[PDB]
Amino acid sequence: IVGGYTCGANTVPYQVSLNSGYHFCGGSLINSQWVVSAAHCYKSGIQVRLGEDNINVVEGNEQFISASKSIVHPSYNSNTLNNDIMLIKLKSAASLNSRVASISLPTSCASAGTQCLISGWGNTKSSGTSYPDVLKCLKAPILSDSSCKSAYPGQITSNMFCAGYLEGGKDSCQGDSGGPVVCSGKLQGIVSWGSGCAQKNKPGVYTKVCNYVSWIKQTIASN
Ligand SMILES: [Ca+2]
Ligand SMILES: [Mg+2]
Repeated sequence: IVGGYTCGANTVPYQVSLNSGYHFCGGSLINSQWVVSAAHCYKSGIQVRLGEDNINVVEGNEQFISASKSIVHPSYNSNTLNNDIMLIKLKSAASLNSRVASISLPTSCASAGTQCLISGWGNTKSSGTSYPDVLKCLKAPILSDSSCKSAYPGQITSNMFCAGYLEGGKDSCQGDSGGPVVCSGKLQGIVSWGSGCAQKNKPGVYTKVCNYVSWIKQTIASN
């Protein structure tokens, strides 16, 4: 996350870190047995780490549970990143408490202008590499589809929305992929892609979760 702030330990209780010997993506807990992340974060051998703040220090509120199965969207396209969403089932149900909580799925899509909270352990430099150990947060508004499409001509589908600052300076970055974009108490986006990080006129692009609620509900109830 570039131009963000330190969230504070466990203030984003639904934030998950996907680990395959090291943190490689973020995710969101939707209920005790399931996590949603980005399909491009797919890997075999994932351990889900809940209740984290510093990912290099066991501070006492973590739960490390292995994934029993992963389901990438039936229409995910790795070339355009369209339908960039995946579901991960935990081998054991997590114990929800103050530090580990699930996030609600949206009943409707959010409007441009709505402020959201984006979080993750990704790079914090637009030009450079600095990986933080504690969770960083960023408040950013959803941008109009028109400013999103002018930034990325012929690359935005109805399953994506842009959030950020066209002036640049604040944005999600690598290591933040798969993490949450929460607006008004609902999970509305998933950190998907962008052009560099925090560049001018290059906002981040997010998977638009409101278009996948029936698929999520159906899939988790049948697995
Ligand atoms: Ca830790
Ligand atoms: Mg993240």
